[PDB]
Amino acid sequence: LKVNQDGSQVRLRDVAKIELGGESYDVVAKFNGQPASGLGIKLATGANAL
Amino acid sequence: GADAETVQNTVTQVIEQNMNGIDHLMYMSSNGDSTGTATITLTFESGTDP
Repeated sequence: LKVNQDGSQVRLRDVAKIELGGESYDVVAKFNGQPASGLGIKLATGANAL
Repeated sequence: GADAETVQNTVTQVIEQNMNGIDHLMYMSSNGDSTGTATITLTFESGTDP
């Protein structure tokens, strides 16, 4: 990010906390109190639902 | 400026995943060139209105 006057360098880790996380934390889904995530399936046109 | 491996993972796989489910789809094929071009060819059942 920046190079100091003394010659030291400022890395991103020095000013921030980098880690993998979700895109959005607005929605928290739980199934029976356990963390969960679901995917919804829509039927194709003219397809036997069963 | 994307290699063949990058193209397959980044564009072709994403596009193909959504393309599944279109009406009267017979089969799909794809190719990712070293030039970065990705070509998804969708062949539909005969008699389908193009």
